[PDB]
Amino acid sequence: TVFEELKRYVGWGDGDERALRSLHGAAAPHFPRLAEEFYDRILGHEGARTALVGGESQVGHLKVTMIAWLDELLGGPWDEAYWDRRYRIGRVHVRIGLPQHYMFGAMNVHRTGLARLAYERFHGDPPELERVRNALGKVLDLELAVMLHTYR
Amino acid sequence: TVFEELKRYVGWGDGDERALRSLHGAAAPHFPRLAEEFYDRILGHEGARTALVGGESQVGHLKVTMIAWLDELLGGPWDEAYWDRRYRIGRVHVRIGLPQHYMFGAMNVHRTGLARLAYERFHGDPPELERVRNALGKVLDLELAVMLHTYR
Ligand code: HEM
Ligand code: HEM
Ligand SMILES: [C-]#N
Ligand SMILES: [C-]#N
Ligand SMILES: [Cl-]
Repeated sequence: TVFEELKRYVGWGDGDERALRSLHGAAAPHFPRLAEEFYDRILGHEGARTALVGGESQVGHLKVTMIAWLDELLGGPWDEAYWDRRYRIGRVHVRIGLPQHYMFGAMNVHRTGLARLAYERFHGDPPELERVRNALGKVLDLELAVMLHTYR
Repeated sequence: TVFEELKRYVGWGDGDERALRSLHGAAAPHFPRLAEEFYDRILGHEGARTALVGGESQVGHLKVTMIAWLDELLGGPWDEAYWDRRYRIGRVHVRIGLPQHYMFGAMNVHRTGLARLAYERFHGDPPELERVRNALGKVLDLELAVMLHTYR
């Protein structure tokens, strides 16, 4: 019952779902750049770069799937079907033997870029920036929770 | 070496340490409120609440160590001794049999309250808010990384 238990813990509601869909509007034009920053960080890092051995075409294909990951992250819905898909995504990284600690590093790159886009779009309406900032934190902490469940 | 590999991944530097120290002075007066918010979430959650059956003194003592936990989070330093203390804290929770996913729910409560406090203090200086918000996301993500290393 992991996503169900944590939605309750963090106070997930319709309000968070609206806020993320508002953020999708602002962020989606920038998904290619966020994917770019994400693989740049992996390819810049001595330990993490050893996970990516398929070459020039592999990063191109992973950028395509990361763009779709982002699009689902912000657009939803965030029902059982969505979270079961996130479980399988966790298991993929488990099966390639990626060390779990890299998942927190990688999610931090998305967290930082997405927090920046949110500020840039919503700073003029502080109460909507707060709703959007709060939802973003929740969805990213639940993604980490679900992906790290698969490592157990 | 979770802390050291991951610190390079997220770009942890002297500037993150300065941003968090700057927030400390603003946020410290609110640590009692944050601690209250943290415990009220545990007590309102059907699964998590059963870990607090040691009475009003158990909750009172946990509040004290949580205010110390927050003071260290934002005050530092973030050295080998710090991160060793964080491993030990992680192990406490493994030892008492707390489901690992609750660590993500609980951390989200602090992330939400601390992100509001950073905005409140730094929103008249958007480049400083940027540094503080980035440092806060990093430190919480590293904390989760170390905590969940202990659950392996
Ligand atoms: C926020 C963190 C991450 C997310 C959201 C993420 C997401 C994804 C997604 C959606 C897929 C496609 C799975 C499928 O085919 O359906 C995937 C595959 C993959 N990811 Fe990640 N990933 C993350 C972290 C990492 C990291 C840190 C690395 C390496 C440093 C990595 C390397 C890979 C590789 C190599 C594959 C392909 C595996 C294979 O097909 O053999 N990922 N990831
Ligand atoms: C961000 C998440 C959390 C942090 C930072 C945190 C921090 C701490 C700290 C610093 C201690 C003190 C260890 C010591 O006395 O040396 C502790 C103990 C404890 N925590 Fe947490 N904690 C978290 C999540 C949780 C959750 C979700 C629960 C329960 C639902 C919980 C229940 C406890 C209990 C029962 C103890 C005391 C165990 C004993 O009697 O020895 N904590 N925590
Ligand atoms: C992972 N791409
Ligand atoms: C745990 N307090
Ligand atoms: Cl903000």
